[PDB]
Amino acid sequence: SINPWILTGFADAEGSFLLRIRNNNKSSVGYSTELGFQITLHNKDKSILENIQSTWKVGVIANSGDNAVSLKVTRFEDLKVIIDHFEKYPLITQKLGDYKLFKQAFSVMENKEHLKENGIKELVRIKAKLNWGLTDELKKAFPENISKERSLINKNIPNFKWLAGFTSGEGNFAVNLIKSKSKLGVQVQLTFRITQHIKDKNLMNSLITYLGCGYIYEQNKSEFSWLEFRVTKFSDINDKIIPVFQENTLIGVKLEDFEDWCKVAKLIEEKKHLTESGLDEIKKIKLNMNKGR
DNA sequence: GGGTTTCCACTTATTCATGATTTTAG
DNA sequence: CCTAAAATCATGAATAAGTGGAAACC
Ligand SMILES: [Ca+2]
Ligand SMILES: [Ca+2]
Ligand SMILES: [Ca+2]
Ligand SMILES: [Ca+2]
Ligand SMILES: [Ca+2]
Ligand SMILES: [Ca+2]
Ligand SMILES: [Ca+2]
Ligand SMILES: [Ca+2]
Repeated sequence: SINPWILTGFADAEGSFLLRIRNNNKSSVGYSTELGFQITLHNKDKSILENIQSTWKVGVIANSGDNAVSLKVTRFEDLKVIIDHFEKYPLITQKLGDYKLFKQAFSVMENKEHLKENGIKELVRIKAKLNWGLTDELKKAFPENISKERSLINKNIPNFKWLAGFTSGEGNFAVNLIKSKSKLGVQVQLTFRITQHIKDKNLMNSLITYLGCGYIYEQNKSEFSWLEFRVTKFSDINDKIIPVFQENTLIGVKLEDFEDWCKVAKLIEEKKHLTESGLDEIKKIKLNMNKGR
């Protein structure tokens, strides 16, 4: 049964809130609604979704395309369990803003106001601020006054369990083999990396101070920008990053990556990475990790 | 019921994870 | 020389979010 703060950190990484406002000829107001929370993962991490479903006793699990599986929670009574969790263990990325809109929509629907014109109008004003906002259709049907503005979230990491859940979503453990003018000709470097859209720069920057190490890099692709928190200094990896996740367990197959990674850190601690046999073992491990991803 | 809810198959854009080479520090 | 640390450059798909259709009641 997943620790609740690990669960929240994982939801910050992998969850999404949904609000559907659909044309419906059989609905009294011309529209039907659906509200919910979902996580979509690669099929290999299905057991996480089964563990969440069992931990919360809500949601349905289905294939999502050919390589992924989703846990989707939209049964209205199930949504109270979502609210109860995130009231006690609140999200800390910009997704908390989407949670706040989700709660506002939930309140409209709890009052059955979504079955009247004005409740539909209120849900449209809510949806305009949520995720990608109103569709063209909805913007057509509701050209009224609809601001897309909402407040920025600016929160710090609450604890290391949140961090373990978030890293189980967004983190990467890698062995970097660097062509080198070394005696062996290859430098072994361990890297820990977490990637996130630039909208959560404050949270990412706080990783530096929270963990006591690492750097932030920015990267572009056309208009699309993201940040990466990175650690490669071995003493920081060995004395700060590895202990954190030894005491705050990762979930999903990334746990296996972390375990292999630690095997290499052990070799480096003993200076075995400077030996031909140590280097060859490290190569085997890296091949095992990289193979499966 | 029949208006509403909930589920299930499936799609899409892009934010992730991932992979590598080059350079600098010491 | 030698090794560690940091910087730069890259890319495909798991995500992050969403859509079409309809069974299933209450
Ligand atoms: Ca994410
Ligand atoms: Ca159920
Ligand atoms: Ca992930
Ligand atoms: Ca993710
Ligand atoms: Ca691979
Ligand atoms: Ca599109
Ligand atoms: Ca890698
Ligand atoms: Ca996902």
